[PDB]
Amino acid sequence: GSSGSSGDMPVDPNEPTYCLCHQVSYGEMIGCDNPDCSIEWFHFACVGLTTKPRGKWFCPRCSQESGPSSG
Ligand SMILES: [Zn+2]
Ligand SMILES: [Zn+2]
Repeated sequence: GSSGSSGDMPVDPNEPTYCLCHQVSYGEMIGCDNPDCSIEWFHFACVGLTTKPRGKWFCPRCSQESGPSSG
């Protein structure tokens, strides 16, 4: 069979992964505005988000793109 380590168990095919955490759906999450983004899902605590931002939101993995982005 298979033992169920009490301490800490590794990932599982139970559910698909989205956020970099490489974990299943959990906690507060958001949807990346970028239509190209494959994940389009990240955890708040991870995306330094305290509340649900109104309008559009771009993950910290897309916005940081090498382009004409000047400031
Ligand atoms: Zn995460
Ligand atoms: Zn994104």
